[PDB]
Amino acid sequence: YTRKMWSVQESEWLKQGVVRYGVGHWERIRSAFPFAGRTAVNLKDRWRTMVKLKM
DNA sequence: TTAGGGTTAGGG
DNA sequence: CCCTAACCCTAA
Repeated sequence: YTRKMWSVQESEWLKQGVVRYGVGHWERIRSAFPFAGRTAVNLKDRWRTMVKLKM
């Protein structure tokens, strides 16, 4: 498997998920948007990465 | 099922 | 290259 960078839209979905359902509600956020090929753990890790990059 | 530490691969 | 974002491991 070849790792896949996060698109701007995927990151934006995740940000709106945190707004709508709260940090740590990763499985609810995943089901609220058409994430294709991202697990709830993937979202948790991406959020950590976005926090560090200030997004 | 998520939090947090650890791992690795691919792009800057 | 080699650093770091995208991954993995696992307690609770």
